[PDB]
Amino acid sequence: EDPQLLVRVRGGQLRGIRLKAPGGPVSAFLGIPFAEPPVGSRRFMPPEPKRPWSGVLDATTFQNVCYQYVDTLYPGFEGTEMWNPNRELSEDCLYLNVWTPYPRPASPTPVLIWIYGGGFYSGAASLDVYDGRFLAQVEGAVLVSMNYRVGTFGFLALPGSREAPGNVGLLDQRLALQWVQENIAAFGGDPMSVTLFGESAGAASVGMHILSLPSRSLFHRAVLQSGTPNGPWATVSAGEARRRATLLARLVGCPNDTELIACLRTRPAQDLVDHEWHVLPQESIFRFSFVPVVDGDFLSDTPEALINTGDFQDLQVLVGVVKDEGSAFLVYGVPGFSKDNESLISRAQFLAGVRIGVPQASDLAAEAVVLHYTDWLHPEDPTHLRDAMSAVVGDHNVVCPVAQLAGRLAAQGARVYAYIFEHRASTLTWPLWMGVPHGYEIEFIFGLPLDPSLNYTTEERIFAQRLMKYWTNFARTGDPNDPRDSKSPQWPPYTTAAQQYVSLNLKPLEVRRGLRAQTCAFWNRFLPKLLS
Amino acid sequence: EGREDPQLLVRVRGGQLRGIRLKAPGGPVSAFLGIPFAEPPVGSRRFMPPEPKRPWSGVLDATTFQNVCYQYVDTLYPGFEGTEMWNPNRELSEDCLYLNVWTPYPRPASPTPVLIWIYGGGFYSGAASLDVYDGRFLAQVEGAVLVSMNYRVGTFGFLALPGSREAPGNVGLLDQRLALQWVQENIAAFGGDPMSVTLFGESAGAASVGMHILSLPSRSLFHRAVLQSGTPNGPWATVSAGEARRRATLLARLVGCPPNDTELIACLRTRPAQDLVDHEWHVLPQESIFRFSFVPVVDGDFLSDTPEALINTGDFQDLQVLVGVVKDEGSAFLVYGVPGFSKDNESLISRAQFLAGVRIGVPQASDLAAEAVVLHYTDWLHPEDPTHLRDAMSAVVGDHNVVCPVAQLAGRLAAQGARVYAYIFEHRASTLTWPLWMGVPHGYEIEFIFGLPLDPSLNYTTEERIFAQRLMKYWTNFARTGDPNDPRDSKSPQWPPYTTAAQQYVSLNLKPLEVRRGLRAQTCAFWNRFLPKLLS
Ligand SMILES: Nc1ccc2c(c1)c(-c1ccccc1)[n+](CCCCCCc1cn(CCNc3c4c(nc5ccccc35)CCCC4)nn1)c1cc(N)ccc21
Ligand SMILES: Nc1ccc2c(c1)c(-c1ccccc1)[n+](CCCCCCc1cn(CCNc3c4c(nc5ccccc35)CCCC4)nn1)c1cc(N)ccc21
Repeated sequence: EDPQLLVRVRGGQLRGIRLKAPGGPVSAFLGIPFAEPPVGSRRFMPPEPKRPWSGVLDATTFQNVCYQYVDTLYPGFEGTEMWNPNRELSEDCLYLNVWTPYPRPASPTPVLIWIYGGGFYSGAASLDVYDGRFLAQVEGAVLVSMNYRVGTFGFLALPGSREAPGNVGLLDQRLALQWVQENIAAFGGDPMSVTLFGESAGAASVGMHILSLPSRSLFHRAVLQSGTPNGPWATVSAGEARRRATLLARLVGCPNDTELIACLRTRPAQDLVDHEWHVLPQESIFRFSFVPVVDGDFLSDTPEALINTGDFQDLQVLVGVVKDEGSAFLVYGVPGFSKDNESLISRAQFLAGVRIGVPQASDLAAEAVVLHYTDWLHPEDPTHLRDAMSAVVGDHNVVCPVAQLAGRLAAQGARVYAYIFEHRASTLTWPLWMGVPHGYEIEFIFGLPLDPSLNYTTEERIFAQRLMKYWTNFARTGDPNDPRDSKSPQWPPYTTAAQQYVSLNLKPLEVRRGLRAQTCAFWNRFLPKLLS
Repeated sequence: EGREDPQLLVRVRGGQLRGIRLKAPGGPVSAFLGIPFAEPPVGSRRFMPPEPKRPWSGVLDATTFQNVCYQYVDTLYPGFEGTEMWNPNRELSEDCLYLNVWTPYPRPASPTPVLIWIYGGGFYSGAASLDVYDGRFLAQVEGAVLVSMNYRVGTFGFLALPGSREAPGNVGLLDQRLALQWVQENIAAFGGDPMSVTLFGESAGAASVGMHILSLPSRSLFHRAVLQSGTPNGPWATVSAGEARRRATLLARLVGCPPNDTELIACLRTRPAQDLVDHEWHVLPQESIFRFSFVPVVDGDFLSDTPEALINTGDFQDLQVLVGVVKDEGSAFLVYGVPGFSKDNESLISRAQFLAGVRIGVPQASDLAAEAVVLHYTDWLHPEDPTHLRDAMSAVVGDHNVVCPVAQLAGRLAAQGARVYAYIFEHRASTLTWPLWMGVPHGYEIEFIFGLPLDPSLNYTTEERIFAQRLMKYWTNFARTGDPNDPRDSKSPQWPPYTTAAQQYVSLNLKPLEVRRGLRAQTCAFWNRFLPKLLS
């Protein structure tokens, strides 16, 4: 019974487990409950704080994964399976994990809180790519990660009702945040230095905590990797949320809000998941059935509106994208694309993929996208049209929303650092043409190349150390730059004037200017006026 | 006769002519200047199609340039060489339908290819007697026979009340066609080969050449064509029948000829020439640049349909065309009514002035389309750089009016059977008096193609002299063979045809030919495939 593995938190006593990291032991406290299981009548409701417990709670394993759709596009394939649930599925899933140095840090350490992505319909804090181990052991960080409800469970909303007000998955997150504020001190963590970081839907989540006043006193810094609270996919309106909730209710046999939610609550979880794909208004990619809703409660107005008008002066933010944001979404319903062939495409296939990539586009709007993305020297080259189809999806959903977010925060007094991640993992099982797809920087930031038995190159081990240093340096100080190192070159702040960002690849830092500036101007400034 | 130089006495279908022996740097040339090719289009003939010149008696004197067709004399910058070199250099008169011929001295023993020049000036100005259109250098150095004609401009050439018999429109083009007929019948008397005639022209001259290509009765009058910085398609070279009727009618009112066509045209015919010129600007529907009041009309006769339609559905197999542009097509146009611009300062403008310019530069464009133009042309790293905005304003005008129509033209012609050669001219004359910011402006290749640098007394650099020799060879090789390349020469880089596949075109500057690919491809896709659909 190792005294280092015994913590007293507000709700009782905990037993963690000593884990092996390449360079030494870490303490891990996995599966800590932070909310009353949101089950039975509590489905679709705000989470409630976990009641105190007797004795000593076993916090040595990851707990169940929140109920969610399981991907079967390529059964057995590592490139998809690595994102699938690695624990039993259950509605009883509100548990968080904490990693700390062993021994318990002596003095107050910066806390990193991870919020996973998965399009608000999937994900878990227990996947191997979110292993806190290395950041704990190498960088001396306390690193926290929580589960939050996804799909219908987290985000089904009949806006303005009592029983399903929406945004509960975000509320789950906020509860984990309050838990950290209330308990982390006991692990050696520093509640006055909390850095949120997350990817894709996790980044939009972070974005939303930035944009929601009650969340603001629970953290000090934010990192948005490949996702934003603004943009076409991260939110729906109250009208549109009601529509889908109402259509789902119908689809599962449920005939007045109270009546509807009651009948929805009687339904086995898998019934809800069986019918969640079917509520989307159009054939599309990079659109998800149940996402945060603009309720006037959690989100007091649209993110677009909120980012345009907020005051961001005492706020530091790190944002960025991967080289090929859209490639991986193409194999999920764009005719012509597959991981098993080189996916070279006709022009007609391109116009079609654009209607699906930009579901809200009119004929003229779609024709503009097409005309903008065509290479007029090689206007019918199958390689370009493929790379362009990808680019359309990446730019429209991630890169240009990121550019806009970074723009507004800088303008309004936030301190912003931007990046583009351009290294393709050697261990990667997706085809070359996909490049560096959505999600594949995470293993590097988390430092998985430090585990020698994962067969990463020596170059990649070093790169991972550099990235761990940027993220944790940023957590300590709000500046990713190493405060005791020279030469560098330095990573400069993103500003609206200079628009400086850096590339994270195997080479040392290179400073560039303008994040797809011409193209984003099309997406952020033109198209809105067009489809109007 | 008796004591005259026997090389200068030539008979044509209308009678005897006496020419003049002129000194070119390298030797003498023969010139027959001011040959009448039409009945003077005065009095009751104003606005009417031209009638063939009636035979004269005796030996007509053809030693000097004749009158320049009635036109607006530029007064933007009085005394400034930059504008005055384009201004008329003979008396203004409605009696102006004359042409000029330069041939080697002595006239060549065997039939020589003929080059026919058609001046520009926005269809409202110009004269074949300007110093930069001097055929003596091409005549002496390349052994060419060169012809240039006056044709009516402004109201006199292009005022139309479409459907009427008294003012049918396009009569300026018909002047040009009549001179082409003249060349067919008469050019052999000078040693020219009527079976080998190449039209060339710049700006409106180019657009006119294009219209001869698209107008069937003109097709049997020439074999090859060169379009410099202008096209029949595009926003300025033609007007609908409706628009030309509105413009003729409005002008009539302005000069006190109120609204039946016959009565109106009759009253217009009583007006003094200068009152028509004093009022021709006032009929433009918007504040604008690169728009001219009386231009070719789409009449269902000379033009059987819009040039856009005719180039889309034309068969151009048996046709060779050389086409091209200068580096800075739009720059010179900015000083003619874009607030913020001038030749006497660096013309550094603001973002406000740019948006205002775009409205003027693209006058037919809705708010949404103007926004589109501005968004496309903004440099988003420096959306407020004065220098960049100035150069973008220039490019907006350049691309919309010349570069993208040329591209469009080269594209459609090549896809439909034409051998098309394409260029971009990048040399700024060392002698230019327009400010450096204007780059190589609209019109400033002409003096090189005509070989003015060979005149030692014109203060051109030695490099420029060589450059002009080169260009003269390209143009005449093209007249001679339909290929600008020299047969005997050997890389010495080749000029490849422009195709839809490769989109090849050469740079013309002091360095040897460099092949480039894509005549401003992305941006022109904007003007040619996007903007149309936004103004639907
Ligand atoms: N027959 C069905 C029934 C239900 C659903 C269906 C299909 C599909 C679907 C599968 C294949 C082709 C078309 C459609 N889908 C899939 C549509 C969702 C497509 C997004 C997949 C994706 C792709 N990426 C980028 C690549 N890397 C990742 C992943 C995955 N997750 C993550 C999470 C975080 C970061 C990265 C990452 C998951 C899958 C693959 C790659 N993220 N997410 C479902 C979705 C629902 N919301 C509801 C029900 C179902
Ligand atoms: N206050 C008045 C009264 C009447 C007219 C007015 C203004 C103008 C005008 C002058 C200054 C600023 C704005 C408007 N204008 C001028 C309108 C602008 C059109 C001329 C500008 C221009 C500019 N370029 C390019 C530069 N190189 C050339 C030129 C010119 N000619 C040629 C001919 C062929 C090739 C090149 C070339 C003539 C002028 C300067 C440069 N070509 N043409 C008139 C025109 C009419 N048809 C009738 C009346 C008047």
